[PDB]
Amino acid sequence: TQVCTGTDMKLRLPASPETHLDMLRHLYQGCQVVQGNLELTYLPTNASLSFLQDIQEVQGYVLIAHNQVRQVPLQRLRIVRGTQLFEDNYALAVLDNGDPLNNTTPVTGASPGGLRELQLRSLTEILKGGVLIQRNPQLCYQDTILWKDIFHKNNQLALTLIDTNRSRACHPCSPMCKGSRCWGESSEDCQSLTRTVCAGGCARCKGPLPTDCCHEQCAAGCTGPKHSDCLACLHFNHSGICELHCPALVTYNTDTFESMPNPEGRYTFGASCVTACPYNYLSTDVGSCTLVCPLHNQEVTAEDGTQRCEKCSKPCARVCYGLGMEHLREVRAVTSANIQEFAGCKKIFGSLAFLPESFDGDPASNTAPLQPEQLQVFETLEEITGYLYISAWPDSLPDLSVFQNLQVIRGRILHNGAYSLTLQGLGISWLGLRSLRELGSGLALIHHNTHLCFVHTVPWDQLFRNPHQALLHTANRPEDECVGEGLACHQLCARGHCWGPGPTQCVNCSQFLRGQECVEECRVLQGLPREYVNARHCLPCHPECQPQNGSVTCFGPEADQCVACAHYKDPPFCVARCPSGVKPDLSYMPIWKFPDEEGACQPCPINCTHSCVDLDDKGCPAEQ
Amino acid sequence: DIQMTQSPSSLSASVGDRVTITCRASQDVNTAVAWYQQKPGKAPKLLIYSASFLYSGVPSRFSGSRSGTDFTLTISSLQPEDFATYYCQQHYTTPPTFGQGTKVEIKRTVAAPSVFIFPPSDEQLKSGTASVVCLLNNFYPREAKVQWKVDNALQSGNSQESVTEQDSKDSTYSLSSTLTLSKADYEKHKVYACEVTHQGLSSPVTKSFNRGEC
Amino acid sequence: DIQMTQSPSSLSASVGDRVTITCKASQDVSIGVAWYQQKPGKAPKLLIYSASYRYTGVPSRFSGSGSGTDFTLTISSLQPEDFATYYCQQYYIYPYTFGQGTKVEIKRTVAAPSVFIFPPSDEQLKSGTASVVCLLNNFYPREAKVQWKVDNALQSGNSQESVTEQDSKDSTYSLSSTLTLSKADYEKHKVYACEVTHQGLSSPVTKSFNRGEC
Amino acid sequence: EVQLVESGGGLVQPGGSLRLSCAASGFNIKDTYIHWVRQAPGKGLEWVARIYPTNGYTRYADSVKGRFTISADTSKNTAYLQMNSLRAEDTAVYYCSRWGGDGFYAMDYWGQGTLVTVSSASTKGPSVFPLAPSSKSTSGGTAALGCLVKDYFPEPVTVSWNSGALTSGVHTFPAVLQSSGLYSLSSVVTVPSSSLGTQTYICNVNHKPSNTKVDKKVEP
Amino acid sequence: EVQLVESGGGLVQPGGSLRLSCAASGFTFTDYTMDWVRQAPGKGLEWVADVNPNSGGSIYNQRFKGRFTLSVDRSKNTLYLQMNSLRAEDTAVYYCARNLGPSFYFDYWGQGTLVTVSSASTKGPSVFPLAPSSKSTSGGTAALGCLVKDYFPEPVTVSWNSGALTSGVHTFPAVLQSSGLYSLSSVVTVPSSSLGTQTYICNVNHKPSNTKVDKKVEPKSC
Ligand SMILES: *[C@@H]1O[C@H](CO)[C@@H](O[C@@H]2O[C@H](CO)[C@@H](O[C@@H]3O[C@H](CO)[C@@H](O)[C@H](O)[C@@H]3O)[C@H](O)[C@H]2NC(C)=O)[C@H](O)[C@H]1NC(C)=O
Ligand SMILES: *[C@@H]1O[C@H](CO)[C@@H](O[C@@H]2O[C@H](CO)[C@@H](O[C@@H]3O[C@H](CO)[C@@H](O)[C@H](O)[C@@H]3O)[C@H](O)[C@H]2NC(C)=O)[C@H](O)[C@H]1NC(C)=O
Ligand SMILES: *[C@@H]1O[C@H](CO)[C@@H](O)[C@H](O)[C@H]1NC(C)=O
Ligand SMILES: *[C@@H]1O[C@H](CO)[C@@H](O)[C@H](O)[C@H]1NC(C)=O
Ligand SMILES: *[C@@H]1O[C@H](CO)[C@@H](O)[C@H](O)[C@H]1NC(C)=O
Repeated sequence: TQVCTGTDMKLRLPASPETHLDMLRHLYQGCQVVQGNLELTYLPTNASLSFLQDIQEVQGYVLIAHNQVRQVPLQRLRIVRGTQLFEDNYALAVLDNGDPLNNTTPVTGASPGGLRELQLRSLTEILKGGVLIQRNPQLCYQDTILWKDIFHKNNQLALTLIDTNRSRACHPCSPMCKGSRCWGESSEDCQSLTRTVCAGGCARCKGPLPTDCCHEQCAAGCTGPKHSDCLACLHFNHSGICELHCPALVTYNTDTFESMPNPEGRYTFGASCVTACPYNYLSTDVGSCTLVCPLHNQEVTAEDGTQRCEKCSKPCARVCYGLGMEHLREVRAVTSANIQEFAGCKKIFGSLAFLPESFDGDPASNTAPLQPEQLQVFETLEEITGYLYISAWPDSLPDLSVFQNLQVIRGRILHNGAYSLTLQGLGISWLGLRSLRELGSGLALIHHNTHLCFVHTVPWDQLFRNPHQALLHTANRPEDECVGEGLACHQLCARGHCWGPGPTQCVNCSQFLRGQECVEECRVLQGLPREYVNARHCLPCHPECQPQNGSVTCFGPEADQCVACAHYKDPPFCVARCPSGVKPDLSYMPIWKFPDEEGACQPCPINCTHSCVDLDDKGCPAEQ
Repeated sequence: DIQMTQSPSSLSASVGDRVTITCRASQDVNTAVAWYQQKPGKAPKLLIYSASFLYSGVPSRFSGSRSGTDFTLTISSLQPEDFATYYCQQHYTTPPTFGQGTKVEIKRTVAAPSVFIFPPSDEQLKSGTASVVCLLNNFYPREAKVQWKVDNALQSGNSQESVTEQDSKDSTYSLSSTLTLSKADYEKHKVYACEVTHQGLSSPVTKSFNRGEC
Repeated sequence: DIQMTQSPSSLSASVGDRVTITCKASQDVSIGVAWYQQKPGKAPKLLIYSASYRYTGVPSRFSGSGSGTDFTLTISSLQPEDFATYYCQQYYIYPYTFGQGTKVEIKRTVAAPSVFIFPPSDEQLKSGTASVVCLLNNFYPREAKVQWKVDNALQSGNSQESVTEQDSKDSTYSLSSTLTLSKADYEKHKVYACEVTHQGLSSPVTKSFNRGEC
Repeated sequence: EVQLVESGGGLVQPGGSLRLSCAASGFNIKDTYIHWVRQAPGKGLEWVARIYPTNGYTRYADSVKGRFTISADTSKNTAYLQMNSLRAEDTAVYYCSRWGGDGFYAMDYWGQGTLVTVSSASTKGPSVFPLAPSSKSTSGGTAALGCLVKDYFPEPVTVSWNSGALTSGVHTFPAVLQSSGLYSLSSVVTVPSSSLGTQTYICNVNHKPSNTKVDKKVEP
Repeated sequence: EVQLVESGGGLVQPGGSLRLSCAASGFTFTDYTMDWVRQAPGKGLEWVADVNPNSGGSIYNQRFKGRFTLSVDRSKNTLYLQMNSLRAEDTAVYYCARNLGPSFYFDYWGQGTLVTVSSASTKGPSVFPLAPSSKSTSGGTAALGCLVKDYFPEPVTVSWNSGALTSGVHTFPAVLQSSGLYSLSSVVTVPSSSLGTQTYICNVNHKPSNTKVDKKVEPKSC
């Protein structure tokens, strides 16, 4: 896919270096349009950074901090849309990219830690925010840059905070450069001006000729003067055309505005017009893919299986909110207070964060650590939207066995804009999530678990959706001792897929099941009870079916399907005792029914309307 | 599966006659046989259950007897209301099985029907196609031919007929004959007739009328 | 153009009682009613949608009902916070029109008006205009209508009536009426009066103007 | 009292789907059975499916198996039969049926039955023609009049005379398929000779599939 | 917290042109078609128009079909009602509202902007006296007032003795005169004994004209 989603962490430290690097690689491998932000921090020396060569547009902001690599290749980047800004003031931040200036005495011929020189030969557009560059003890040429060309005319916030201190005598701009404002020493690094050398009123142009004026809806530079020739569409890119709005998906007559479907209708995703919304987003009637349905609109399962927001006539159902969704918005975790709202919550909206305080208490709030026998709230849960944070579990529980019916987790809300799961600070040994069969979006982290196996065996690929998803191993209990001790699946578990020890958890198994365990075989003729097979399930025969091995005892659930009743026949049913018959529909038992010689639960020939005390030897009420 | 083969579906009898209906199961059925009565255009209702016990509200004339796989529903004295289709349903296995129904008509006196002729109305004429209706009612037996005469000629291949079910009181039937003619050819002639020939008719009876004269 | 009407125009009622507001639509709408409450001078607040279900957070002191071509809002325990205008809107067909309004005011004593009259001030006479002012302070209810009598007859088009809102403490209805005339119009007659058709004082009262003394 | 209400009957097209609902009034469905049974026209009855609503056990006949489906709700206290992939043969009067709870398994309380017609034919409003008493269609002191209802589909068409208040000498007729695929009935009545001229007669034809309700007067 | 700050409302000539801007905040802008609903002075609500941000389409009442336009700037979360081809019956408060479901019942509303249309320039108010007499009043109560006349732009503030007599004083709402000039009264009831000595001053302040006028309403030979 050419569209990815960027992280959201600002200045927070990495969870792990050897995990952070792979996270960056998986998020930006082949991506061309970066929805969300773009963050590069604490990059070690000799960083690859090759995956960044093909990024062309950033929809959030660009952040670079605390780096020791001497060059970050971002040539093909063209436009930064500044939807959400860093510190609400900046869209391109580059700071602290050098040595801490403490000791770190370089050896002879050693390049000091710090970005040597910015190299961005195509970045010629910023639609909002400013520039923040400071504390770079090895940066060169940052001052000889005409930043008002890069900024957009609508971007009145042309505020730049630029620093010039350096510890190295920078080489002068090469003579081939014009205006002496060069990104670097090489001849091709001279800045290209597209806003100070254009015609009268031309926002962008190819060069200093009045016929070089761009179309009114391009972004930065143009190959031609037609809206299909923009280097980047300013507002919307419909099928290789730069337009102001995606075409409407409903046609209205000018007299009644009655809705008629329009085949050329397009939904809006970012700055693009898509015929059908992506997998995880929700299509609303107003024509935009989103994540949370508007008010009085509820998720409905579609015929083609998709999910879409539909209007409620009656009040919409009592959706059981989680955390951070509607009114438990800033609530961090689940105490013993909010947990009571989670009774009978088959579907939950929003996250479920679990800080250690939940199982370590808070004296100020008078909240004890939540009981390991307080988790019965989460038993009938079947769907969660958003992430599921975990940083505390009871020792009495050897795993996360609580969620036995959670089927779907969708990454509509990711922890840092990247993570849909997390398993850090835990002491658990496995998961036991036997029903989780879909993981909508976002990387799943399982971090700092010293007692945890069953991460090299879980079926990953069958849960993910996009190629951008990945799972990251860090500080996990070693797989070598996991295998040596034997914390893997068992034979019935198909393809070696499982979640924890014991034959209970298998995503699939060859043979049948009796409710929660993959079985070796059903019990049709041989077995303590008698079971018939149905969808590879061993449903137990009715008790009244006389167990007759060598013959099919029962042909289904009800009593009628017994081969031959053990005790008596009340046709068409098998009974242990031929029950006393009844005259009316409204309950009344005059007996009036006795078993026959072969068990045919015959009615009593005698009739006693007065309820004769005398009783026949067969049990019938004998007439007085 | 178990099959119920019933006695022949023609049991024309007069009132008071002892009438027997025979039901034979393909295999053994024990006594799990219920006789239901259903007049056409209504719902069946349990009338005798378990092959021996009369149900509440059922007159004592109805009775049931069992012998082997042969079940006999017996009516000691026939009644006009005792005309329906009767089914000896069994429930000895999972899918209950019914019979083909014993259409018990009523042996009555040979009834000569009443006859009527219906021309298209003025509005019906303005509709664009004329329908001539030859109507009979209350004829015993059912068998009765009807023919259409246009200028005293045979009219077959276009006339269509329908018959009512046996009356619950008269124990007779009623027939309608529709002759549909486009007004392009309906104006070729002036007098239309229909003739009826019934076993209760000494001679065929015809009714005719000269079209267009009100 | 569904002319969605409401009644009664005014609904005066004290605290803690039961009152009803009727909304009747021009045509038939299955369930398309949205009841709005508006304070005197601020944005409307949604109250009811689908004619029965209360909007989120709305007090349960009242809830509407109805369907088709009849809807109703019934107050169970009126409170001082619920003295405001109300409307209904049909969101079913083009072009989604609103109601017209029905106020709710606290009932109290039936106090008579305190009526005063004024002559035009000479500062206006030298300014080439004329204005005659009538004041009626501290009377209940708003039903009191003012008849501006000029000599033995009356006119129209020059009388502008300005009524304050429901007062805070006394909760009466002060009111003024202004009669605008040209400068020369003033020197045409002398008898200017304002009578009140009010259920306060038993008979309408005429107030005298101070001409010579002032 | 024990009453069963069946709803959902009406015209359907081949390959379509329909749903029938049996609601039970006067007794609790929690302790009995439910059998849906077809009535094929001109044929004997036929058993279709059984469901036990307390635990919702279902067993189907071999012929209709796979296509039909059944369910029930105890809280709403009713049963539903959803029929899919209908064929031409399933033209039938469907019946809902009960059982005696225990020790009694005769279908004591039946439904009323509803028509289902699958013919891939359009719906045409009935055309009414008042057949008035003429000078050549009388019988002594008994005068026969009526109303000819023509070209309606699918059957039936409920004809009422004086809203069904008077039933003397009433003889409705079965609908007969014409060459055009449209049925026609002739609601004929007989009245005393003196009866006419003092109380005119009205025929009310209702064809629900076309939703056509026509009142007409028959007078000299 | 959902909030729709309306702005751009100001005086505009008949048959004029204006661009109201409804800056939304507190909700995802591109998920709710927004509406413009005008409440005229002393009238029930109307319904002007609605707009869907993604398509940019507009649906309005027929009466304004050839005169009003709707534009969306999703970059700034704004919403521009381009009002054009004005008329006298256009003065209203333009509540910018949000559709709950795209089914034309609204929940969140703006404060509104009193778009006033008239060819009447800003004007200084006129103050006139309403002094009583020994016979103009009843009992121990006395009524005396000041009348503010022929001022166009709202509002005008009236005070008694610089606010020292806030007791039984009635100031009726302004009345629209023949032109856009307005007028209102401000009377007060006082004990009858105070008429002999207590001084009564009426202060009228008009900020749009920045004119403060004090008047004496004591009975002059009355
Ligand atoms: C870039 O320049 C130096 C580091 O290379 C940073 O400090 C600047 O240089 C000296 C050291 O603080 C300051 O001059 C001295 O200031 C003290 C203040 O009391 C004064 O007493 C001395 O006589 C001498 O003048 C200089 O002012 C200072 N620059 C600023 C702007 O404060 C500097 O912060 C680095 N970063 C920049 C300039 O952004
Ligand atoms: C606007 O949207 C259109 C699609 O609706 C984008 O067109 C696509 O752009 C990509 C990027 O250049 C093209 O991929 C390229 O293909 C060439 C030839 O196979 C290859 O050499 C490159 O390495 C790259 O993979 C893609 O073919 C093209 N699709 C089309 C034209 O149908 C367009 O880039 C978007 N932006 C603009 C400003 O038009
Ligand atoms: C990074 O690369 C340079 C030259 O390419 C090399 O001298 C240096 O040792 C590398 N860094 C490390 C940590 O090896
Ligand atoms: C298990 O896998 C086999 C083939 O690997 C497949 O045929 C079967 O349907 C699967 N069962 C389930 C329950 O996924
Ligand atoms: C079935 O098993 C039982 C014991 O469970 C045994 O007594 C019997 O002989 C077996 N065979 C038959 C036909 O019942």
